[PDB]
Formats: sequence, C-alpha cells, structure tokens
Amino acid sequence: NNAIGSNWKDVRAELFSKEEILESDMRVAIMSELIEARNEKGISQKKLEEMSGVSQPVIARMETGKTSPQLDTVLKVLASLGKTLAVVPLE
Amino acid sequence: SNWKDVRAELFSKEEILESDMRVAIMSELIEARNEKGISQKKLEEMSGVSQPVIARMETGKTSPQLDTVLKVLASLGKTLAVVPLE
Amino acid sequence: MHNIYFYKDKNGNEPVFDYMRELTSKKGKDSRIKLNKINDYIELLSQHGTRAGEPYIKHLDAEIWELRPLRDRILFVAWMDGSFVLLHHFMKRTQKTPKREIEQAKRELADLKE
Amino acid sequence: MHNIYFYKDKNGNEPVFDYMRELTSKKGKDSRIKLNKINDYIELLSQHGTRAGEPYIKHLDAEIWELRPLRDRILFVAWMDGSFVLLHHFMKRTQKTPKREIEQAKRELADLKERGL
Repeated sequence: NNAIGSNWKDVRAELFSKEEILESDMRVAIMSELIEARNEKGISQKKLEEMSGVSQPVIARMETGKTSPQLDTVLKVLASLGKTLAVVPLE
Repeated sequence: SNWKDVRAELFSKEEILESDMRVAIMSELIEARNEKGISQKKLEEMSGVSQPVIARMETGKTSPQLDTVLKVLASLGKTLAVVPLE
Repeated sequence: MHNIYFYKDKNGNEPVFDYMRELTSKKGKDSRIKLNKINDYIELLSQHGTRAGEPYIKHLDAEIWELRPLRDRILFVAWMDGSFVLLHHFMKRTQKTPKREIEQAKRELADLKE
Repeated sequence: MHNIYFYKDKNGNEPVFDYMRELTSKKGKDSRIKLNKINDYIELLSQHGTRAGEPYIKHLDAEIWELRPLRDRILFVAWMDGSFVLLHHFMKRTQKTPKREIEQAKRELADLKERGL
C-alpha cells in the first residue's frame, strides 16, 4: 500500500531500551495468563482471589495498574493458574 | 530421613515456590559474586538498582518487585520466563 | 504473530507513532507509565489479536476497534492475513465514545484503501 | 545433583525439627519468616553444595560447614555425600558467640563417628 507505515516490531525497538522491552515482555506474558484464565480455563478473577488469597484489586492491577507487582503475589496467582516463574538464560 | 520428604511435610506447594524462587535469585547473586567476580556495587552500576534493594534481595527479607528483580538478572544476562507445573 | 502497522497519512506521518515519541520526548514517571502501558497493549494485540477481550479491547463501530491502555485510546482496524493498523490516538474524556473520533478513524480506514 | 538426608539419635526420636514445628503452632509468618529461613538455606544446599557457599554458609573451626543471615544457628556437616544433615539448633547472644558452642558444635562427630558405622 502507501499510507501503511512502520511495523510495530520496528517502532518498539527505536523507542525502547532492550530492558524496557524485557520488562514489558514479561508484564505482557503475565497479562496473557489472566486472559487465558478468563476466556479459556473459565476462571473468574473473583474465583482466583479465593484460590490464591490475592485480593481482586491486586490481581486486576496486573492487567490495568501503573506499577509492577512485588514477587510473591505473582507466584501465588500463577500457582493457581498452574504456572511458576523460572530463571533462564537471557537471549 | 530426606529433605524433599520433610519439605513436603512442613510446607507443601504453598511457600516452597517462594523459597525455590528466593533460593534461585540467591544463586545468581552468589554465583556472580563468586564465580564471575562481579561486585555488588558494580551490580548497582550495570543495573541502576539501589544496592540496598539488591542486598535485601539476596536475603529472604520479603519479596522484591517484579521489575527490580528483572533489571538485576538482566545484567547478569538472565531473566524470568513463565513455565508449566511439575 | 499478528503484524501491526502504523497508519501513515499523506504527509506522511504516523499519528500514533507521533504521539509515542512525544511520550518519549518528555520526562516524568507519568510519561513512562503511559508509554509502558501502551507498549504492553500493542504487544498483547500483536500476540492475541482481538481475542484479548476486555479490558485491553472493546469493539466500537464496524471494523474500527479500540485498544484501551490506562486512559489512552488507540483506534485500530482488522487487516491483511491478518494484521492491524493503528489509526490514531486520543484520550478518554467521556463515558460515551466521542463520535467525532470514530469518523476520523473511518476516514483513515478510507485512505487505507488505494 | 546433591540429595540431603536427616539423622538418627537414641530412640530414634530426633527433635531438630520442633524448632521447625511449634513455629507451625504459632501464627502466620513472624514464626515462618523465622523459618522460611532454611527452607531457603537447606534448599540452597542441595543446589549449590557449597560452591559458593559463603557468605552464609559458615565455618568456625575444625571440619566444617554451614549457615544464615539474622540471630543465629548452626555449625553442621559430614563428608560422605552429597548430603549430610544431623544435630541441633539452640539460640543466642552473639557476636561473641561461643568458645563453649564450638564444643557444642562438636559434641558432634560423635555423630559423623561410629554413628556413621
């Protein structure tokens, strides 16, 4: 076409530090487990405040809030979604 | 007796997963201060994390922030990834 | 996995990419919070298409959608096998979507054919 | 890599743990932050052995390993391994801490002795 512009993969990299990328891929990857929960597994997030004892608002800031979670909260949550976090080699 | 077995009896899936995590960050911090030779000030240098925030990482303390944890690891060339059960 | 393209206009400037480097341009934790939130949501649109659901995406009118990071609103469209085009950007001031913004997206989807 | 066993006393009946118990009796975690402790440092063993270990895992004197940040603890390990585990914990004053508990340190290899016959 013409008035069809940059690919995102190129605009992401002109504008973000590879670590601001890495911070994000991860944010994103978490949002992504809560999306599966909602649409695929069928777990309302009120049901996951019960399975994990994390408060409903704490869970939804993983999707909507301005700041990053402390660590445990994420473990707890992923853990009922049946996932953990692992340390792996960078790239 | 055996460790795995009396871990599972004084703990179960529960806070083992926050230990297994805390222990894994301890390792990369230890393995970095020992095997590579990388100091904790030069860790503040490469990562921008307040080194107190770093030192409270290595000790159990209570859990640090997803972000802070990822810059430190980043700059030892490691990251967190999400992975399945068992 | 789903490619995304910024709409370039006639002049040719990408308006959604114009707004982003202006987020970049400035300091303040708020600049970064926004900009991070946006960088999250487009990455989530890229990997998930529209089966992201809410809160990241509402359908609006016809083939115009909104991506919804914090209070920015980014209109995109479905595109070729199968992919999306981010049209332009605006900040929610209302509980009812300004219809003004929607025609401006329709007009941009227009330009996109040719 | 590195399995970690536990030990044998009189009955057998060996206590070790109700340090690890009875903090199970108490209350949430100011009990269990006191002990999420070594679930960390023992876990930290069976991955590392000690390469590393220290800072934290220790030595004071003789034949030697192990342990924590905070109040406290233990001077513990035997050579036929990877594992070890054995004796007790009981706690203190510091920073002196002792010329007498490095013979309630050992007070030990009576343990790695003919107790490992």
